[PDB]
Amino acid sequence: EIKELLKLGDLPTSGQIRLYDGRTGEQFERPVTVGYMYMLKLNHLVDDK
DNA sequence: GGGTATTCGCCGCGTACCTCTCCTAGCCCGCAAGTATCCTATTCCTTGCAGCGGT
Repeated sequence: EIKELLKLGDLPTSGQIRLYDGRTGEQFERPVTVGYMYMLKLNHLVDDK
């Protein structure tokens, strides 16, 4: 069902797309994985240490 | 006495850092505050003794 939902949108079903480096501007081979992840900022700051 | 087994009691169990809270109990005696009470006046009445005109 993840594959089906992905294909509902026009995204590549494999889950991995092809990026481009920022500095050089040339392509990464080996298509990489990109998505959306939920992240939290834990209560261990640097300025309290 | 003596070689042995069984029990008793002491010794020991990682490093560094960050955050928070809490730290004696009970009696006693001076003492401030607040209060109910006691003495202090005024107005009426009916006595008891000293002056006092009068003769």
